[PDB]
Amino acid sequence: RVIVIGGALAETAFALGGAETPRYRLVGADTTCTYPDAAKRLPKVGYQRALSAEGLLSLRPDLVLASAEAGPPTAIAQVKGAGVTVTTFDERHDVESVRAKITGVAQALDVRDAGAALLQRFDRDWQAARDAVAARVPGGAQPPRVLFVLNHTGTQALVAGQRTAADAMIRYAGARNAMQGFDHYKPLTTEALAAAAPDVVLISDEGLAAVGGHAALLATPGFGATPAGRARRVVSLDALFLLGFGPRLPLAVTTLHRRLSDALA
Amino acid sequence: MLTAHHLDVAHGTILRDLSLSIEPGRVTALLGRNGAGKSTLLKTFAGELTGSVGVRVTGDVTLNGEPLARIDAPRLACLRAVLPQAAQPAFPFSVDEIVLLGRYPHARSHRDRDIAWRALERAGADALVGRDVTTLSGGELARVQFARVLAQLWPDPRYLLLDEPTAALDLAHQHRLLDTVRAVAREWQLGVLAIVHDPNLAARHADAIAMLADGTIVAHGAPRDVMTPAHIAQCYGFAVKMVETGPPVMVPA
Amino acid sequence: MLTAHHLDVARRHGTILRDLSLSIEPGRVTALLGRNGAGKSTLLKTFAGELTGSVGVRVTGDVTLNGEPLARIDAPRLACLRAVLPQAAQPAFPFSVDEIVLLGRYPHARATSHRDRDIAWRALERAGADALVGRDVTTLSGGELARVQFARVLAQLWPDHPRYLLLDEPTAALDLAHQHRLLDTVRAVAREWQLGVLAIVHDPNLAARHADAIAMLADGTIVAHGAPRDVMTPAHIAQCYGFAVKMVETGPPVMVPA
Amino acid sequence: LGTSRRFAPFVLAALAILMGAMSVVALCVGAYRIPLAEAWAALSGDPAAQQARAVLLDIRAPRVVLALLVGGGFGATGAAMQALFRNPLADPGLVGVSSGAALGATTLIVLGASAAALPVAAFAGGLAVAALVYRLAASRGRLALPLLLLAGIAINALVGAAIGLLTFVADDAQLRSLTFWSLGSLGGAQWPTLAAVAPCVALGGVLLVRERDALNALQLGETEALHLGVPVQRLKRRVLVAVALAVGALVSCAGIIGFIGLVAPHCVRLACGPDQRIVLPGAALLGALLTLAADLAARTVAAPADIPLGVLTALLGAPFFLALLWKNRGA
Amino acid sequence: LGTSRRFAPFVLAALAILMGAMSVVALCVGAYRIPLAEAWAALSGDPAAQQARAVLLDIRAPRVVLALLVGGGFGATGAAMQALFRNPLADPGLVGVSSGAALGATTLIVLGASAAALPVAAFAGGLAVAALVYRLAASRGRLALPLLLLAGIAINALVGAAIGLLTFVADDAQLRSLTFWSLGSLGGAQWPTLAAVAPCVALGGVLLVRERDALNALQLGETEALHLGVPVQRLKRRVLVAVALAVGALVSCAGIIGFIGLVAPHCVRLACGPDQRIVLPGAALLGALLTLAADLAARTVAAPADIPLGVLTALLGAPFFLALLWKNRGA
Repeated sequence: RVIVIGGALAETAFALGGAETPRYRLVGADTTCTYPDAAKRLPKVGYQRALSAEGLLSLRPDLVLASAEAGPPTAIAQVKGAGVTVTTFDERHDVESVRAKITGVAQALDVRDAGAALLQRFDRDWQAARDAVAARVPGGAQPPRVLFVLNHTGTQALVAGQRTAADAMIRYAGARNAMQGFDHYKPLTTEALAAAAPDVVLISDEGLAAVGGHAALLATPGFGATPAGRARRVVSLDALFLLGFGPRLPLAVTTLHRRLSDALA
Repeated sequence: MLTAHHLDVAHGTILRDLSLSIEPGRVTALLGRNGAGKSTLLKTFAGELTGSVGVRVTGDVTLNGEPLARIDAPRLACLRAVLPQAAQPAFPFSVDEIVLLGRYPHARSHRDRDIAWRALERAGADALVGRDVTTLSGGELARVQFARVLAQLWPDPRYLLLDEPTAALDLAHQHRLLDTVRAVAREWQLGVLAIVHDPNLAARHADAIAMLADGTIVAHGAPRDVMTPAHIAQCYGFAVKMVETGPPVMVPA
Repeated sequence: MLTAHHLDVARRHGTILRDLSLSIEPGRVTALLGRNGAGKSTLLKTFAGELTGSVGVRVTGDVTLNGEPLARIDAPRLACLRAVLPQAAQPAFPFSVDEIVLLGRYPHARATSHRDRDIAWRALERAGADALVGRDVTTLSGGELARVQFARVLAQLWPDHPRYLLLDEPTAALDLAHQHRLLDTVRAVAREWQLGVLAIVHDPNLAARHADAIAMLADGTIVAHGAPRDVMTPAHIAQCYGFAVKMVETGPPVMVPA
Repeated sequence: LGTSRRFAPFVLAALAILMGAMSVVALCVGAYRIPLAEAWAALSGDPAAQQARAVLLDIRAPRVVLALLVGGGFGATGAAMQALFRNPLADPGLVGVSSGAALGATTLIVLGASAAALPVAAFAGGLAVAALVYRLAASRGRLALPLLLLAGIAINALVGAAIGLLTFVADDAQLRSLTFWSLGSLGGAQWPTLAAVAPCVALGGVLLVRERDALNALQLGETEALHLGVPVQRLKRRVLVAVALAVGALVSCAGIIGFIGLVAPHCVRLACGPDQRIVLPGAALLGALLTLAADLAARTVAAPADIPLGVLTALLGAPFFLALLWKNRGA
Repeated sequence: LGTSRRFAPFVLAALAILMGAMSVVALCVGAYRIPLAEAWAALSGDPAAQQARAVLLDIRAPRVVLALLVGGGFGATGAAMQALFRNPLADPGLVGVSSGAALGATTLIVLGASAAALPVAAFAGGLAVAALVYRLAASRGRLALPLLLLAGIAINALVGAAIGLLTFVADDAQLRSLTFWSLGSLGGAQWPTLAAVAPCVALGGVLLVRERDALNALQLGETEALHLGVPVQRLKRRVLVAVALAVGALVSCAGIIGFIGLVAPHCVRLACGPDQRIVLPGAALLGALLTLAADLAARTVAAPADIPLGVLTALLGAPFFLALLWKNRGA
């Protein structure tokens, strides 16, 4: 009985060969695992960053596949202290970080051959994903400037700098991150926004719904008086689809490149 | 006049079938022992208990021909003032700010300016006009609140209610506060009712006396009439003898 | 023998108690007279060694009780020689009357009952609060509270098998009958233990009535001392109190203005 | 006859000056270092096509005037609140209005949302809890000083549990966007929000400025104020409403801002007096000054990110708390 | 003759009973599929229930005993603080030790770390700020009661802003970790941790219980306490150390836990008396009983979710502060 913590790892585990094989059965996950439908059916033991071990053990695991974000350390230690093997994975925002989850989960689940099939499909579609983007820079000009909005604090946006999933996804789609000079997430100033002068606003489906839709995003202070705001240029995508860094990476990048290119027609 | 008739208040009934009246020009002293209604009597004459207090009052107290109950809080302030036993400022007001508050109930200004300063002289606090109240001895503070309450009753028949005003004052100022008050009472047509800790001070300074025993008034009249060993023994539970001077003074037998 | 000699004390800017010398004998009752804030509250504070006992105020001269300076006496041991009644406030917690009086046995310790518990009961009775032992102090009147605090200090000096009682205006806010009963006790406590009393008082008449010794403190110095007959004169009172006073006789004397 | 504080207009004019001054300097910065030539065709008419309109009139000017409105609001409410409790520490958030807004705002963010409904979640939240705290403490009709603080903190516990419960079930977009609002920020300033607020605060200051003399009679004693014929219960009510309004309006869009209601009215009180006729104006002038002065370092000290100005007005209070420590320790 | 210090053993005994009884119910719940027969078989039987032999000794046993230590410690330190300030409101966090622990802990979530070197950050961070607060407030040497709250909440500003900086610059995993860890939780309890915690709180206890007769003579006045020859200044020190040691140890691994310091010693202060010989035991027992009850209600009310128990002990003082008001309204 395997429990997986982290949406992309759940995608990887199911991508090796479904909910249950001769070698394993997935029995639980965290709330961020919304794709595919086999993951969503799984009982959930809370958000990936906050956990109760007795509840985790209530899903009766023999092994836990845990992302780098799985926590808190107190909860993980209680689970490890219960005798369940817990294997933690790294996040490096690049093909290498993804390949280690594919092959590592296959190793942990003892399905090496299935992992070899998944990695080969992924990497070939991945080379195609590099190629489709390289065929044409979105906009037909130099890499455009993209602001990724994670969420809003009232009327103030939280934006991704470097060392973010969004920074990597933006670069992979043939564009350039409008935010420079800081790491991780931080509230956006109108000053940051005007200096960043983004050509496109990228946002998640959840973030777009949370802010109130497309028009609500563009009326945010400072958004109107920017190239993206003057052109009302918004792209929304499912958060798990866009940022998860899992086996859907070539398709996620290809989709992002398309939506950027359509927005800059 | 300020007159209560068969005044009942009450949690027991503390003060029952009280009938008494203070009239302009006359200084009544309220004698009796602690927690026997004196403080409550003054609170009733003040109106603290009849505009919108949970305690029930019966009978009525009439302030110059009209019941208390039918007098606003502002209107009253112009007809009546009270000197609560003591209090400390809690903010560094100067003495002229505090005294000036006495003219608060008179509101549409240099005459309010004027009346402040003349009342500080009269109460013997003029030298303090600029000072900060949180730096004052208990006596300087008392002279200032006396100036402030005096500034409130002027006008150019009012009722001054004294709740043990001389307490914690040195000896010279006790008598000079009570002398001032009788001069104030005489010169204006102003009515004083004063709670006092020392009966001998009530004999010395009150033209009328009320002794509060039981919950009811047990003696009333001039000092010479009320200050007797019998009245004091019943009101105070305490053996008093009587001695003369060149007014009477009381000594325990 | 509580003796201050050439006692000088000052808090900036300027002295408050200057070049004083008083001594307080066991068995006698000294009543402190004088205008307000001429230093009596501060005189008393020195006699307890408050301004000496801290392991920022200037004191000179010497104050010695029973042969040793107030400086060198460890505070817990001074609690066994001297007790102070400062007209208190209502407490902060609902201690019962017994608990509070019991705290009077604190400087006598090593729990500490029962002999220390027996003593507490007699102090209340002697101080006239016996019928209050169970009550909650915060429900009490100012007079019932006062007699409990008088029980607590008495319950602290009870010999049974010479000590100094320092009363800071002990009768204020008591009824006439209660003032005199408290001072009569105090004199009886002073006589039957060989105990020494220093008491501030606000009625100069109560000082002639209950003090075997009187110290008049004007200007910040002691300007008259001795028996009531010697001290209670118009001249002494006029300078000490700034007030015209004439003496009157009775079958002790009292004081009348004008 | 003299004598008085004659300093008082001098510390009010010089405070009026500096608030204007600081405000101009607040238009003259910061990130996206900017040239105003176009602004004149943008405000109205000038040679150059629309360009600095974009920022200066839509972005910058709303935040400065928001910083003035919030700083005069928390300063002025701080003045009448502390005049009420006779206690210099009474922050205007004792009505439960800072709690109430916080719950209102976090109940919207977690229970789908949209925009311009968040202010009114915070605002309706801020008023509803104030009335709850009142309805407990009062007894129809007089209320009592220590009770209002007791009912105040009991419900503070209630509303605060509802928050700690909400943050727990709240996903990650919820959490970071939560804390930042509870630290407070003017980063989302806009014109028709301070047109939405200003009729509230500016109404609130005027109900307050009219009861200023009854508020002076309180500070010598709630009972002697009664013998002066001030209707203390009504007074408490009028004050407690006016502040729950102005503070309820101002927290709705600014978030949790602290230490202005403690610092602003107290630095004017050591300056001159406790006279409420002159503490209300000055505490607004100073309070406005200081928030606009600390926001202009929320924007600018680390660019391009807004430190929440809560982190900054907290930086203000600590020394001026550590100051009046050193002014008080004799004997 | 006289009197009423009896009834208390009956309320202390029944408190000791109810504390143990509750520990068994706390032992005897987990994720809902576990009966007592196989639990007894696990602890005292064959290796068939050996997986339950892990939990009942490694997961549950340290979680329960932590709740009795956090509960007994916060209640007992609360009793002492409130005897010291003569005010039944003072929580053990007035020293600033709760803030400094919050800071030390959050200054390590953004440092370099891991792992067992975190409850040393919060414990050393909490201790440091408490010695700071004392060193400002102390005069070398007297101290003064209101100057300690002055300097305590002067630094409370400092810390809380260093936090507000950290939570701003902190990425998502760091920001989630903070918020819940400030709400407090015993979901980290394992044996080696509370083997390190316990000898501090049990030590802090024993310094306290030994001061108990000196704290009684404090409650009737700092000047008369001086007259009874209690060294007020030394005792103040010793209380402050022992409560900085216990409360520092305890917040370091349970997070910020409140309302046990305010509710526990005051429910036993109404039951019997304010007599420190009887309040400090009784407050550690009720304090424990309650938090254990409060936790187990967070283990299980929303299983498998583990509610922060700061949500629940807050749901515990809210009715029993509003009770308090219900009985103190007039006046």
